[PDB]
Amino acid sequence: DISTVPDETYDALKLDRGKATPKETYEALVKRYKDPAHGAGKGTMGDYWEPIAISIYMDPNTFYKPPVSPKEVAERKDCVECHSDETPVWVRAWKRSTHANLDKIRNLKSDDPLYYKKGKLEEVENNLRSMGKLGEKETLKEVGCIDCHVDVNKKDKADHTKDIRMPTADTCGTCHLREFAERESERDTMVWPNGQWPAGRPSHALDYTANIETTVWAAMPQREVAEGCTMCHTNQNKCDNCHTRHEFSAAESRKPEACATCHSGVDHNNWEAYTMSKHGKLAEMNRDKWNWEVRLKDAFSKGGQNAPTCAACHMEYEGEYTHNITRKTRWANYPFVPGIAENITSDWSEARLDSWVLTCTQCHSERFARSYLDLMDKGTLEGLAKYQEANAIVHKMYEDGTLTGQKTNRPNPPEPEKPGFGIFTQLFWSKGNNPASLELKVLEMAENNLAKMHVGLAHVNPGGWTYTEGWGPMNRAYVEIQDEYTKMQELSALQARVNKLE
Amino acid sequence: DISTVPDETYDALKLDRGKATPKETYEALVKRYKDPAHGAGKGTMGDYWEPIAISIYMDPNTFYKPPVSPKEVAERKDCVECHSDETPVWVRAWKRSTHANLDKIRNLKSDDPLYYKKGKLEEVENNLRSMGKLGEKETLKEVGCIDCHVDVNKKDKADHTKDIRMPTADTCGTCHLREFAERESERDTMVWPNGQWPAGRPSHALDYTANIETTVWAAMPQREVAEGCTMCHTNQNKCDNCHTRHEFSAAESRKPEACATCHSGVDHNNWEAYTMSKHGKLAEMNRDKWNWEVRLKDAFSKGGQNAPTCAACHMEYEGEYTHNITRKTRWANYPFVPGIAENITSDWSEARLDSWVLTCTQCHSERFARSYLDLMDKGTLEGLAKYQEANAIVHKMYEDGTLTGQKTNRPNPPEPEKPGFGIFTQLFWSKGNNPASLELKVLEMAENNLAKMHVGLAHVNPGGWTYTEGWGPMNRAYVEIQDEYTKMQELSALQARVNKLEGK
Amino acid sequence: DISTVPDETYDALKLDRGKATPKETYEALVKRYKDPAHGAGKGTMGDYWEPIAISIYMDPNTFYKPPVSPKEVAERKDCVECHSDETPVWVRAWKRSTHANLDKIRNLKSDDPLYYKKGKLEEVENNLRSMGKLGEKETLKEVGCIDCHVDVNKKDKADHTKDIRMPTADTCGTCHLREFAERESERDTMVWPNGQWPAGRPSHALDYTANIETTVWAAMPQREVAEGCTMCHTNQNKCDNCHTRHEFSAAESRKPEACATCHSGVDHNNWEAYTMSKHGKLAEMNRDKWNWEVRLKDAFSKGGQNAPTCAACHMEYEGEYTHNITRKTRWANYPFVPGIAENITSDWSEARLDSWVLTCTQCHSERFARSYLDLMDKGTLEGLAKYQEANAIVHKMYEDGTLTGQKTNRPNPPEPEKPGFGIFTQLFWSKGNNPASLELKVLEMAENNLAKMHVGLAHVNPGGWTYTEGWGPMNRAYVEIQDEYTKMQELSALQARVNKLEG
Amino acid sequence: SSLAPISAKDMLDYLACKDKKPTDVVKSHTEVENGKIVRVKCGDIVALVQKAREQSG
Amino acid sequence: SLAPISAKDMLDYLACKDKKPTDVVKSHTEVENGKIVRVKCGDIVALVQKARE
Amino acid sequence: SLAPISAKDMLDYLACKDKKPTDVVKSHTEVENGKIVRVKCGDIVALVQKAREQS
Ligand code: HEC
Ligand code: HEC
Ligand code: HEC
Ligand code: HEC
Ligand code: HEC
Ligand code: HEC
Ligand code: HEC
Ligand code: HEC
Ligand SMILES: [K+]
Repeated sequence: DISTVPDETYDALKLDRGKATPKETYEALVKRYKDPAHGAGKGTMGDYWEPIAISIYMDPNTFYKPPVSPKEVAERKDCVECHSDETPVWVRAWKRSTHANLDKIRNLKSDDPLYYKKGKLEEVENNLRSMGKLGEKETLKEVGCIDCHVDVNKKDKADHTKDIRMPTADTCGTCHLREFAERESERDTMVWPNGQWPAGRPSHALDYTANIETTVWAAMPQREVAEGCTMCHTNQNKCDNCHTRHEFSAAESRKPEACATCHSGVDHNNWEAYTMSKHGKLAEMNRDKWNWEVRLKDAFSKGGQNAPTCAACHMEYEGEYTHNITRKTRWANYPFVPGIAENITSDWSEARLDSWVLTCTQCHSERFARSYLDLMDKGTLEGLAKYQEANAIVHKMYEDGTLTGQKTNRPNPPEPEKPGFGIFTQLFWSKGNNPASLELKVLEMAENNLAKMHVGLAHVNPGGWTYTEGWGPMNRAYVEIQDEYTKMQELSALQARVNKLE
Repeated sequence: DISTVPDETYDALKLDRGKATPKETYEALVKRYKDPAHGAGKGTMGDYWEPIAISIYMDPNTFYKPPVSPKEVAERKDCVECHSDETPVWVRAWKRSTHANLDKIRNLKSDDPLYYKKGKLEEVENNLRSMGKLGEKETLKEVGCIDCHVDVNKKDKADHTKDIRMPTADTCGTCHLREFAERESERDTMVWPNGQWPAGRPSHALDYTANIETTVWAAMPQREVAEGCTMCHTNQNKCDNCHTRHEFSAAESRKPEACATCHSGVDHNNWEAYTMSKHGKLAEMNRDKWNWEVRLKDAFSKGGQNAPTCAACHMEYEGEYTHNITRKTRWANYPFVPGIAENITSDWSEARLDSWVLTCTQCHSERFARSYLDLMDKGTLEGLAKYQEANAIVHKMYEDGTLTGQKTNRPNPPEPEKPGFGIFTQLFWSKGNNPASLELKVLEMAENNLAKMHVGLAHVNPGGWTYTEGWGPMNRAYVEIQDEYTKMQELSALQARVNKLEGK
Repeated sequence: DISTVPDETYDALKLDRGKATPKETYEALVKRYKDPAHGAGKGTMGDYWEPIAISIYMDPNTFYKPPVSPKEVAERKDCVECHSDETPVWVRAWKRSTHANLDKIRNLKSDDPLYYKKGKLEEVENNLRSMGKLGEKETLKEVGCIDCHVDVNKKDKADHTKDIRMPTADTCGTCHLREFAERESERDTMVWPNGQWPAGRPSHALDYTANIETTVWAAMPQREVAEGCTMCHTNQNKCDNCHTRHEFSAAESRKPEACATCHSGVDHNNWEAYTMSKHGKLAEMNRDKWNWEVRLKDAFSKGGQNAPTCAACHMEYEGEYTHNITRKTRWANYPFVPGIAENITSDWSEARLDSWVLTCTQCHSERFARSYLDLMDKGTLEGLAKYQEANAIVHKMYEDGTLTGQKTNRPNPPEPEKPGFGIFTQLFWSKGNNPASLELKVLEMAENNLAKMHVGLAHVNPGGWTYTEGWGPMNRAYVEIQDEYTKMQELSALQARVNKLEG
Repeated sequence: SSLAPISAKDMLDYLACKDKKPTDVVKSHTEVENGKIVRVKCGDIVALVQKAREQSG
Repeated sequence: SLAPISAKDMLDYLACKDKKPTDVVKSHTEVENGKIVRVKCGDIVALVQKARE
Repeated sequence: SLAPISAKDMLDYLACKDKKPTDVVKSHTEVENGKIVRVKCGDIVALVQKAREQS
């Protein structure tokens, strides 16, 4: 039993909450995790793309084989000693990490704010004993190279050409069952009432699957470009994107910067919106005054934190903190997704709003919190309506067949993509007049500018939904859409007059 | 008397600064502050807009009513005890703040770099005695929840459903008379010689008034979008935008990040330009070497500051630091505003330029400072000239009525706005071909890119007035304006040739 | 001998490594440094532009003359005393600096990680003895105001109106011969196999020369705009852009922020790409765990640094660290430059690729480093192919003469610039339909979007070559080029159908 | 099953009519016609939504 | 109300400070026939004076 | 001076830089008829070698 893992997760794994051992729960988790039907492997469109060099580090469970050159047979001590010359900083980073200083964790006295780590260590040891990798009274001495990269608690020899692996999520989940089960519970908690998104999405548990199930990603010839998408979509495969290798610092993963590399840009400017807001600017100003080493539960008390951070807001749910980040999602970044706006009034959304208010009321009053979140919802819908009116114009041109080069120069997208109007593929693939300018513009109006508007609203950045992002750019898009439509009408009217003379 | 407060402020309130008591000064300040004719309330266009839920916090003196629940009567102690569970962090932030630890200010020694605070506490106490809020031998024990949110130095029971307020600028200015009067003096100091801007503007003193007196803000139906503008324009109403609630750290307000949320973006990228400059990059590198808790006048000595910050440059005037940020303004962000460019050579601006040089001489030589401010001035004019040439083209098309949809699809803006060419409304409202793309492009050329060019120039960010902002994007707008103008000329020339084929 | 300086520098200086004195090496450096033929002065287009007020600080050796007032004469002490209230912070920043606390550097212990500075002080003193500025037994007391602004180790009175100078690269080079020589060695090490760029470029050694040798910069009337470019191109002239005045902290120059003011923007978003990457975000998150005072050679060990920084990657070459940043350059930011893409497979680029692998292997494995550098190269090329296809369209239109206003409203660029297609001038100068919108669009597709795509790839920012920068923006330009192209073809087809009815 | 499509303006007008009578008239949050913000009767928008809510389930 | 003067004319006025009426300066903004427009200082001072008066 | 080689030709050459002239690879850049263009390695290597010969 894990106290922070949802009931519907155990139900999905077909496990009893009171009669399930850490070994059985792990085995049920990995069985679903490594199953091609549940998202593992190359995906439905694997016959259209091949791995490049870096892909073995992006999807190790599918593509990774150990290197052939170092024909070596090594032991635990050999890993640290040889790689001190081969990858020095990797050794130095591991040396100062908690994984290598487990005795420090046992020396933690109960008046030290980091004391919870001792309980987590004992929890890790508990899990390993259940599986048979650790003796009942044997203490885990260290988490070294050979543990993650070969096998946990291994003392015998390892073939550098046969036994070396890239540590995936299940590898980390051997010791860290709680966090791995919390992460994998997103498959069961992120279920939309009307199938607005596929079951379990959006989530960190199925981010790679989403990536490889995107048609343009699989279809496009530019593998090196497409692999840029993969680098942001690796949380399914590896656990080192917030707390990185080889220090694996929890304090690091708690800082807003840890989410920035992926949660930024034209279609989700979360880093840009947050940092520019009072919440984020205060976080930048007071990062020295806070204790990041303290966990999220005690962040606002022992940590001294007086402004919210990405992890503090998104990992909190009904008073508890887990690696699950889905249970409060209502808008899911893209407000134009069918069913999302219609769902905003449902009891399902209202209960998730109540959970958000609970988060806000740690600092603000409920009246204040519910006031601004009312503004976030309506402002978002206000942005959506602006796009919907502009989309009605361009979509009417598509149905009439009047878009520039729609019948003269509109080549079909790469297999297995089907040609259509305002499809995602048109953002990463273009040839001739597929897409048209107006088509791309209204696509970017929703995908980029409407998304950023909502992100600005959700993360309290005034300029992020008015002047700079959101309303401002959407105003320009609407105007330019309307301008081109009127221009293409009076040109059609002129062309008809020329036809009236022939 | 308050030494930092200008003479023109007392002249507007009809007060003799020599004999005028703190109570009289405060009363005359608030008298103007809460007066609709001077900017308070909903403004001239109030009948066209209604508050939303968050407006009760954005403009409390007009919209705030205490919550109906809980139906409870509370005392000073009760405020802290209950909200310790209800809004736990707000009590926690207040606890570790100065307002809750006034004894720590009395115990300040003469060798301590923060000793000036004890004199500020004594000045605050003297203000409250004059107003009758404090006894003559009574000392201010704390600044707690009941003080700001109900009444200063309250000793009796308070009703949560009737007596609770959102602390406005006059609420803070009850004790902090100096800073409140320093801020209100912007109404009197910021006066343009030829009426370039409304009197007292631009300023933090009238930022909400300016917001609600903007036609599109009152006219537009997207209230939640409109309130995003309001959130950047609340300095008039509340004093927690630089030094935030509930810690109210003065050190925090001195940091460049405190100004960033508002002074950033497409029409004034001050944060972007400053951070990317050497000044701002140094500030990010040296922030742990500086003492932020030290006051601004000792910042470069006792603090150890060697790179300038937003607060240090803009609050400084003639060697002294003051909540008035208006006294050195010459360009006022938007270089296209009529009169501004023509006023840059006046004695009024030249005197204010002397004041800026003074600010710069804290580090640079006068020669160096006058060399770069000459660049800022001429460069800003060079960007303005590029806009004016492009605007001539688009304006000609408006006069000729040849803009796309000008005669076929140009619906009127929402009331009480009136149709025009390249008006601010067209940035927050659009329907049909109002505005047209060319009309919007030239509007943004001035409003966004010319504005950012000056900011880049004013805040020493080379890429911010050349490649990335300013000259680059303006070049593009000029290029695209000229390109469309030619296209439409030869399209109407072709249209005329088709008309000749219909004469036959 | 300075072992960090390459052989070809001494060869170009016509000097023997082991025989040349510090005085001889300096003077030969300055001889090339101050020579108009080698890049100094106003350049080839000097008769087209005049200095502005700030130009005396941007290029002192050409433009600087001391101020007429104050008419004052002063000793070493009087420099500090008067400027203590005249320029208060400059004095304080100098007082905090190492240049004012030389005795503290002498008292440094051998086990201290900052001990190398004592060796550098004696290194400086050895240079000054050779040049006859310091006695054989005499030690340097301080590096003060009179030293850099008048003359090194002056012991008498100075005239504020005639003797005051702005400290250029040769001023700093008098003492810091190593770093001056290392920086000037870029002239000799940055030689492209097929002349892709001019010899010794791109580099900090010739950044001002490159600036003034750009036609628009000299040709455009907007001098104040033009000097904005100058402010990012002053490393040749002055040494205070990474380690600023008047603290002159080497620890400051090691911080990524020191490169940002120049290495950022639409045509090279290095700062944006690096900081948004894992490398750069970790540098933001862990900047207090790292000892920045530690030299770049020890940063990854004694400093505690676990993520790479601008300086660490670009100043490292084959296990060394020098003020030369040119010896691993293969793409040089702009991937569209003729010969660059074709050279990426040569032995020359492959050797520089191996040098890059060395830099990455300090942390990552060779298999990983080569895997990503391969992605970088192919991705950059995939970006170049996208641009090239778009350019083939717009270039065709120019040659056909069909661009908007090409034969109607295309005024000539200012002298001495010649008219052309998609020339750099059209980014900083425009009049009439010169350039046309399509022309400028494809110009910016190469200059801005393609360059930013490479930078994002080179600096490991996933969104910086996909959605936000590079591919995303290039997709839009391509679409808009193709859309306008078809529109103008349809317009031309309608043009011909009207002309038929008129015949 | 799947939700019936409702435009954002109709979603805004519906939310604007929360805690209000069917005869109460509210301003649109998005629509402007003839130089004025379009007024919406709360009864009509609640009927418009209730019709769509029944056009799927 | 201050009389309207264009930015280019403001630059030309600045370029003619402490200069003779017969002196000729370059424009800061204008290019004609592939050359920076030269401006006689007597013309720009007269244009500014007639606006202020 | 090196003879001009297009970016797409550099990719196709790099994709073939290991294998046989009779082998077929996918393009990194080209899409025709709703499919990625298939490139014969003999065609691309000969195109590069006849360009390097012009030097
Ligand atoms: C793969 C599924 C993952 C494993 C296994 C672990 N992580 Fe994370 N992580 C993140 C945050 C914001 C925290 C702090 C949580 C809190 O304070 O309550 C953590 C913490 C951990 C810990 C505990 C370390 C400690 O001693 O406090 C473990 C054992 C752990 N994580 C393992 C952030 C993220 C994240 C970004 C969203 C991802 C994708 C993961 N963590 C993934 C895994
Ligand atoms: C000792 C001999 C020195 C040195 C090395 C410097 N000063 Fe001075 N200085 C003084 C004043 C009033 C100025 C400002 C002049 C102006 O802005 O017009 C300066 C300027 C400088 C500079 C910068 C020059 C420039 O071109 O910007 C420099 C590098 C400098 N000083 C160095 C005043 C005085 C004195 C009057 C009492 C004395 C004595 C000094 N300074 C001494 C020195
Ligand atoms: C068993 C041998 C482990 C494996 C495999 C991994 N980790 Fe671990 N880790 C382990 C223990 C016993 C502890 C101490 C208890 C605790 O939770 O702190 C840790 C520590 C961490 C931390 C916290 C470090 C800190 O900030 O002080 C993190 C963030 C962490 N571990 C993450 C992590 C990841 C991502 C792993 C997969 C590659 C991983 N660990 C493997 C034991 C073991
Ligand atoms: C518990 C019994 C309380 C005591 C004693 C006091 N307050 Fe309170 N307060 C309480 C609750 C549960 C709430 C939330 C109401 C909501 O719907 O959000 C509040 C709210 C406030 C607020 C903010 C009101 C708003 O408009 O958002 C303030 C400023 C406030 N309370 C202050 C305050 C003061 C000064 C008190 C002492 C006299 C006090 N509260 C007592 C619960 C309780
Ligand atoms: C009277 C009871 C007060 C009211 C109402 C407000 N403040 Fe205050 N504050 C008061 C005193 C006696 C002091 C200590 C003296 C000093 O000025 O330092 C303060 C402190 C502050 C500070 C400085 C805190 C620090 O950085 O150490 C700030 C920035 C401040 N006060 C601002 C402020 C604001 C915004 C208020 C309105 C909500 C406000 N104060 C109310 C007395 C009183
Ligand atoms: C770039 C793209 C891309 C390149 C082409 C591919 C294939 C993806 C795939 C997706 C999918 C699918 C979604 C929607 C979620 C789902 O389940 O179907 C999209 C989301 C996404 C997010 C979440 C945004 C939110 O909800 O706030 C984030 C953080 C993304 C970021 C990466 C990114 C890093 C900068 C890059 C590159 C891409 N994505 Fe994505 N992704 N993604 N993405
Ligand atoms: C967005 C807009 C907006 C939304 C619609 C409204 C109504 C305003 C109002 C104004 C006014 C008026 C001005 C000009 C000043 C005046 O008194 O007449 C404008 C100024 C402004 C600045 C000052 C720029 C300078 O001079 O340096 C700042 C910092 C503002 C920023 C906010 C902003 C936060 C990002 C948002 C949203 C808006 N404004 Fe404003 N405002 N504003 N503004
Ligand atoms: C803006 C421009 C500019 C203004 C009109 C001028 C004249 C220059 C000159 C150059 C040239 C030329 C180059 C190419 C290099 C060479 O020798 O011929 C260009 C490069 C350049 C870089 C290097 C980019 C890289 O990674 O290779 C950098 C850092 C800049 C920086 C400044 C700048 C940053 C905000 C501004 C202003 C300009 N440049 Fe430049 N320069 N430059 N530049
Ligand atoms: K810090």
